[PDB]
Amino acid sequence: ESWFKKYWHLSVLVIAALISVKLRILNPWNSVFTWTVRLGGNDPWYYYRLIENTIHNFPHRIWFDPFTYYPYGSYTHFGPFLVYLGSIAGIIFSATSGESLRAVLAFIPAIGGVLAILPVYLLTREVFDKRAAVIAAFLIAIVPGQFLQRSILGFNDHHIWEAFWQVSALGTFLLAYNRWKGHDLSHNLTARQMAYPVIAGITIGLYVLSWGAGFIIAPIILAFMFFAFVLAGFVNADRKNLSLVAVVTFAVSALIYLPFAFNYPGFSTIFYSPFQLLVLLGSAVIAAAFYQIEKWNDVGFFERVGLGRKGMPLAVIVLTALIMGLFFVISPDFARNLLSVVRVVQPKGGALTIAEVYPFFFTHNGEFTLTNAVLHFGALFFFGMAGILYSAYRFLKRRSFPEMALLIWAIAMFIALWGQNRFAYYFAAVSAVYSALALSVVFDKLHLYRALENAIGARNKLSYFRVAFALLIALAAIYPTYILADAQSSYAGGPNKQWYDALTWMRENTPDGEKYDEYYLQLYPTPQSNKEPFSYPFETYGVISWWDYGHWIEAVAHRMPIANPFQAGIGNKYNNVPGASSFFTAENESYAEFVAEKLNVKYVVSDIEMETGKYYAMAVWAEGDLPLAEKYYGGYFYYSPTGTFGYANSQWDIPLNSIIIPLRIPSELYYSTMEAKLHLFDGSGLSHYRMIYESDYPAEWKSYSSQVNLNNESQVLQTALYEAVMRARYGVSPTMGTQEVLYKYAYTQLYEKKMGIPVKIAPSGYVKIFERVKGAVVTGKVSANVTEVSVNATIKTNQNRTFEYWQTVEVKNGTYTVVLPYSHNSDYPVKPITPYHIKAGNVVKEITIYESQVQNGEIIQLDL
Ligand SMILES: [Mn+2]
Repeated sequence: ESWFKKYWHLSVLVIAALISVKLRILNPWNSVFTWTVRLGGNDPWYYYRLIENTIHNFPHRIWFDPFTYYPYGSYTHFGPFLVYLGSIAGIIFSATSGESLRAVLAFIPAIGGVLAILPVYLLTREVFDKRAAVIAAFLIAIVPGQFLQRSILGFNDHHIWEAFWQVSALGTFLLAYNRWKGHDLSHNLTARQMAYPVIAGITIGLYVLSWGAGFIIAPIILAFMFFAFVLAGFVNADRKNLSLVAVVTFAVSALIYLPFAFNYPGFSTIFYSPFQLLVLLGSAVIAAAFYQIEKWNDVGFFERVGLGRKGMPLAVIVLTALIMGLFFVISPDFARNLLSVVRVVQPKGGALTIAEVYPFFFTHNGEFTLTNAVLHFGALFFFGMAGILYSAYRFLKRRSFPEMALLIWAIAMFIALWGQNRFAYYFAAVSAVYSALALSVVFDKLHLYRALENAIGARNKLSYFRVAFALLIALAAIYPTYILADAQSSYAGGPNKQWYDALTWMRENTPDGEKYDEYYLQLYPTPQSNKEPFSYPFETYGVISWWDYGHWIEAVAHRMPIANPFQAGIGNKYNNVPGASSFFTAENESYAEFVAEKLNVKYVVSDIEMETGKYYAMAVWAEGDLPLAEKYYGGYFYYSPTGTFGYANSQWDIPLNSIIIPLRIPSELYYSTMEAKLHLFDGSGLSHYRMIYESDYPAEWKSYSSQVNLNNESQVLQTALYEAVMRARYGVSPTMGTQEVLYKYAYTQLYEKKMGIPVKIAPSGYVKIFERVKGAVVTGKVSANVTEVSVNATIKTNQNRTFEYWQTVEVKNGTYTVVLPYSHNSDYPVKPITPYHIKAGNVVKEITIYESQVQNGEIIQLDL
């Protein structure tokens, strides 16, 4: 004494900050800074593109990226706030690219998470008191879920800054109301008390300057005033000052958003358009409108004209029935855009999956559960909700304004939370703030503060018995939350070493390698439209793969992806739009080529996820609906009571007591699709596609081969099945590596004909890359008569792995005509180690083609 006081309420913050640093920075550290600076997720990799570019052309940033969504290019909705900030931090730290720049950016979100303590404290202090604000500031440092996972080290996305500035906005706003509250003109603003509404304005503008839909904060604040007016006889507030701090706030923000408000041709809620500029500027006038109504109410306007107690309420109703009712006149657009947020146009979709849009509190299909709330908010959700239900009584009793506004804010975020899993990170602060209020009561009425006060060092009349329970309760709110958090912050996302190495390879092993690096940094102009292919300054080629890996390919390999994580370039079959879905799920080879030529596809990257688990999604996207995607899959594997290899065509034929395998064995159509031909058969039975790179074996299988030979099918089928069942005793599906072996195994024992493009039974590479090629046409007269010409060759990968390439042609008019993709003297690490041993009848030759024919499609003649 007196220390700790008033450093006690300051120490805990520092304690909380250090806990955040422990979670955000220390825990994932070894997973972020590994073989390279490993930015997690997909989104944060795009900023590594946007920052690196904006660094080169400071202080100007791009607003259209023709590098992705090949060959159309997609607009960038990623806000200028992080882009500039990430670039500002980039140049200051004297690092402008590569692993030197990623290392700097990795800290940006973590800092945001630790710094997120302040605005929560400020917000909580303004609607409640300083003792509850402390707890909220502490709980915010340990709240898990998306709010933690997207504030971790290396995950440089714009999500953490949404919540930060949002909470900053509400807090600073309510701060502005509180400092003005009561003080009439002209005490306010007068320089000193102008900072509060101005700062609030800066906060809001900053929010929208980081997230396009940030304008949604505007009606929320309008919603505050709305209920503040219509309940004038039920709730007390300085509506004069409320309106005055509102009109200033929106104006400043609009003034701040203005220089960034014309980066999109037309109105939009996502891209930086003058739409958002309208919402702020509008609400400012709407705010200023509330002023005159109140000042009119002062001199009893609604009392003179005979309206009574319900004068101003019904007045505002109409005045809000109008304005935001005449907005439907000119020009919507606008009205149709504001409605677009409200009118939640679900069900998806779909084509959705998706992963996010699935509602919180509703499993996946489709019961009710709180498991999502637990895994994302720990104990803070249940203390949070309970904290709200209490706050919804303090307002029914004391009827305070800022407590109501916090409730409204809490209501909205829950509504948004209820709709889709995507928006968990907006409810973290809600759960943190309201749990504090819950605990703050528990602490006060179960004494605790006495001791504390009378611990050091007074004398109060307390019960030590209550104090213990108050501590036991705090434990129940802090332990499982932190435990969850400590476990979720221990792993960092991002591409695996199979993907990074393979992409760094493509970076420095593909044509025009110097052109891209030069185009990767050029400040692109902003096209009025982008439905047309982009006019490229050189001979650009496109890389195709599932849209998940669009950002990785662009940021790491420095090439042009057909599809990006913006859900663009996916395409479909139900309308034949050339995309990734219509490509990998293509039935024949011609359809694949149809799409490929439509998009100037040159390289194709496939992985084991696309071969297995993610394939279903590609089918749904392509087909357009889940019932249509069912035909790609068939029956299940099973092992009877006797323990025997089993496959049942129907879900009926499954023996009783038989233990199944949680894995849907694909149908015949699947093996007759591009994704399987490419990955499962390693580019066999194909005319225009040759393999050029292979990642290492999928994780565990490399660890498997520490005591198992890979070519020995009997020694690989053993452990494959062995794992497949030992895991199947539990509810878990086998490893993706093992998922591949079974797909091979099923194919051979089932859908493979007498010899329909056969294959081996062995694990492959996690990531594979193929080059689209014309192919050396090989024609000539047969040995009349004969029916088929079967060409085969042994092919070695860059992992010492060796499969077999095949192709068989229909002989018509005595002249066969085969197209061969692989070449011999290529500088690609995947070269065939044997010549094409062709055969037509009992007569057989042996050709040896080179790239000058293969890539140029030179016709070579061969008779027999
Ligand atoms: Mn994101």
